[PDB]
Amino acid sequence: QDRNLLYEHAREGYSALPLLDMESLCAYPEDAARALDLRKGELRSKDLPGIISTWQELRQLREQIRSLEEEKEAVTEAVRALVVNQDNSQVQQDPQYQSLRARGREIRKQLTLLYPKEAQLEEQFYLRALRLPNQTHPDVPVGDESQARVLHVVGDKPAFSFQPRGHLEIAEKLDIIRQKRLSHVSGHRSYYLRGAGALLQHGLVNFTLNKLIHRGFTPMTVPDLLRGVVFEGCGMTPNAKPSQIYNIDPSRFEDLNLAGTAEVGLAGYFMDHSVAFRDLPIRMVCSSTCYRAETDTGKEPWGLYRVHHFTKVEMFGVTGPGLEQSSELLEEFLSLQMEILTELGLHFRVLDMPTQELGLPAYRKFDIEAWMPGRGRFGEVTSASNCTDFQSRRLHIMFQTEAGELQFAHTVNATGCAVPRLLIALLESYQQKDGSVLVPPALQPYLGTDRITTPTHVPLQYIGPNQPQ
Amino acid sequence: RNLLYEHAREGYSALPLLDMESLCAYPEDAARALDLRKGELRSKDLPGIISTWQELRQLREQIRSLEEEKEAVTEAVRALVVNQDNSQVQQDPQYQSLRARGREIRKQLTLLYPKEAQLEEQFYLRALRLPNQTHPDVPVGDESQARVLHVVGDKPAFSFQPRGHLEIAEKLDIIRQKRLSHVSGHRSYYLRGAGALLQHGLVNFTLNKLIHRGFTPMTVPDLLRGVVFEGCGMTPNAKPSQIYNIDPSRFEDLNLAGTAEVGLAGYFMDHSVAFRDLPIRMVCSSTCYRAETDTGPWGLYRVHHFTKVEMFGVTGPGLEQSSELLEEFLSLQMEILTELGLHFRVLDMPTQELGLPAYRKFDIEAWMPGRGRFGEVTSASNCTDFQSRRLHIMFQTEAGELQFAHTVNATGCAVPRLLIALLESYQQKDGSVLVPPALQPYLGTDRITTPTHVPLQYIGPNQPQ
Ligand SMILES: Nc1ncnc2c1ncn2[C@@H]1O[C@H](COP(=O)(O)OC(=O)[C@@H](N)CO)[C@@H](O)[C@H]1O
Ligand SMILES: Nc1ncnc2c1ncn2[C@@H]1O[C@H](COP(=O)(O)OC(=O)[C@@H](N)CO)[C@@H](O)[C@H]1O
Repeated sequence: QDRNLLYEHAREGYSALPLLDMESLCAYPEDAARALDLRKGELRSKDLPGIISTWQELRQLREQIRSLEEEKEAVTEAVRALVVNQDNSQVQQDPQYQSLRARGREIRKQLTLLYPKEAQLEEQFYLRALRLPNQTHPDVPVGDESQARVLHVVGDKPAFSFQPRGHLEIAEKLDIIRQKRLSHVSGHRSYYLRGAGALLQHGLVNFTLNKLIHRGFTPMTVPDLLRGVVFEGCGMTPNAKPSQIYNIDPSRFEDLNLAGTAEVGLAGYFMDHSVAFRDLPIRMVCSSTCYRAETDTGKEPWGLYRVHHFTKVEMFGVTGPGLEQSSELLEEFLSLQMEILTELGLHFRVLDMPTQELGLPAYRKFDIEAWMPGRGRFGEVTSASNCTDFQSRRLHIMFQTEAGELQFAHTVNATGCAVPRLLIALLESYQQKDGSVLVPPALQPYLGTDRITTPTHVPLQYIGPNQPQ
Repeated sequence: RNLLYEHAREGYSALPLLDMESLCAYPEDAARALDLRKGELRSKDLPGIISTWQELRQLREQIRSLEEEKEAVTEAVRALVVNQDNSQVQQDPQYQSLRARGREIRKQLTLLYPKEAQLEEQFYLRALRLPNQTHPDVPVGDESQARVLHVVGDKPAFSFQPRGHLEIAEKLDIIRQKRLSHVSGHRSYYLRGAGALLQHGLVNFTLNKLIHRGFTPMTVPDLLRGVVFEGCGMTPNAKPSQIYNIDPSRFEDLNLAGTAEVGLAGYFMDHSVAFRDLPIRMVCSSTCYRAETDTGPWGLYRVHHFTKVEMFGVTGPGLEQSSELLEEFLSLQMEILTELGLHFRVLDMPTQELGLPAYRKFDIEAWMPGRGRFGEVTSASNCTDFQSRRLHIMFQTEAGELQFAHTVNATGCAVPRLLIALLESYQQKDGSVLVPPALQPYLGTDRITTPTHVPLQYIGPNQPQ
């Protein structure tokens, strides 16, 4: 179905309709069309005129409706004013019986038709307008992913005296990651972390949480299962065709979906509420389990590069009246990501993402790719996006001055630490010839050792039927 | 259909190996034990189950005899042809007699094979619904018959009427549940500030303690196939299931676990561990999801999502080992709750409250002043070989033979109700909440007070103004 969750949500009266800045769009349609085309998303410049026109038609329809409503209360007076005036038996057939009372039922007849038309026009507008992307920062590089601009390169490739191995091989030998023999247990791409592997995840998560909490971020825990409206509000797609979002059985539980990032739950917390101006900027940090269907995306059958479940610590910000505040907060979040990766001793590159890779909600987006020796490639480990007022206008995330005046806040989100790919980068960058893996000083307090070595336990032995004999 | 049987039908694993010889040997003891649990099956069902099993063994013997006779016939034919050395052997009365019996045998087998598959399924579909054995000392009866084994601490004294955790938390803005119906649904919540620090602290305090006591930390998938749940003694298909399943029309056989116990069992499934490593002690922190359709609207006592650190064990050749491990897990739970400064009581759960997989089950209830009663905060169960026989969780003996291991599970710390007990036990008259020394390193304070931020204000259309 093409039913928009934000619109349906509003239709039921659960929240108000999203408040889009049509004044700006109608004032500068040419600029909007050009930026729209450069994103190469669903909607293109050819679609804009129709969207603007539907909005304009709706505005006039509402003007016509109001006009007819006011006129009805004017005709109701042509009768009310005549209940104690010549109301013997004259009014029942006076010259003002027809033409001044028959035009009262004609108005009712019209309004009964216009109200439904208004609803139809309104849905027509939102179904399309809500698929329009956010504006684009003037400095965003134009083009596909390959056009990303390298802003910083930190460190250099680790040098080995042997061919670096992949993280899965390294981990299986140390029995800290397991993916084999799980198709009928937990499915493809699923995995278990054991011993030092689990300690590595706990260490990464706690190192990151500790750092951010110490830096003034408010810790939060959010629901993992959320209604589709929240995803739509964030600029995600609960159900495009192959959808990245897992949904709970609709025949058993109504509208429940697993989030692919704590960003969803965090946005849901602020939905329909206002924060105090004095508290801006609001900085929050949240660790949660993320779920992603990963359909039609990169083929990564083995290894932790594109898994269905993983833990991620998320940074989320709600700020000021405008761009200066949100742009600065994005810069702050990025600097924190760089600090985390630098302290982990990883080689990485910071990228200014191009127009076709911003998505729908992003105005500006900075990603960081970490060098992964075994994979032999730079791989994205974090993303940071300034969504300006795209999410706030859809989910009504406001800020309030001391006086009570409400304005749309801006929202910013950024990866604090996504475990899977950091495990890849760490295991592959710190691997030793003998198969052991050195532990970065920053994580040693969590690992209780400076080197991960072969375990004492005997690895599990498969005793099932599906084996050669 | 039974997920365990289907799983085997597809050849993904062998069929569960139930201890029928023990059952058939002492059907009377099993009969009374079954009735005392007052579960699905009762004494009036054992005779049928035992009969089907016997009919199945006989059918298999009959099939074996026929398959063996078929070979004997084929050999008699080969020997006849070689012995007669004639171009017209087909016309020999004996040759035709053997060939006829050969075709008859094959016909009879075409009848027995389908019957065998049928009986086998009928047996498992019913036999798999039988509970584990029951420990001799288990108290008989319903929950009211739970036996108090020990009590630790004393009820806190207040100079005022203790308030409930939600009121306390909303005032401090550390828990939110209001206006979430269309965001995350009923019985969902957010923890903020000190509230989130409390969860972080509880989880880390428990994880650190257990890791330092020798438990191997683990991370498990949260989405698993139905077979693993069934193997643990849970019910993904009991119509009103407490297990959330991913939309079947989009993704096949994927379910959210209500405890890391499921994933941990899935790890050992179809594998064998070395005897020298027993007992295997693992600890795992995971997000748990429970539909709680049966019953429950406000408060954290019964929610749909929560974080829980789980203890899981795989041990020795028999009962002595699994029993001692359960005791070990219980003692650890008591240490954790005592160090958090909570008042609690240990219970030996009764026959009707063991469920299907448990042989022995100890629960701990913590005093919750605001609630005005004790509430279960942990459970610990010895499942002996109930899960292992269903998921083939083995161990290799000294001699080098495979035997079914025993599994044990226990709550390390379940956050929701611990928050209730902590908030309600340490609340102060002015609304602040004192922090237990053990949790102070994680909270950075000895007292949780009113937050600095201005609480969020609802600005939606559904309000008077
Ligand atoms: N299938 C998968 N397997 C392994 N790692 C994956 C993954 N999908 C995403 N990630 C990791 O999570 C980080 C997040 O995602 P993005 O989805 O880019 O950001 C957001 O979610 C924003 N809320 C900021 O974090 C990525 O940069 C990547 O390292
Ligand atoms: N809906 C809910 N809301 C809040 N807390 C809940 C809950 N369902 C269960 N719990 C908490 O998690 C612990 C777990 O469960 P049980 O299901 O008893 O055990 C097992 O799972 C075994 N694997 C041992 O932990 C319980 O003792 C209880 O404190």
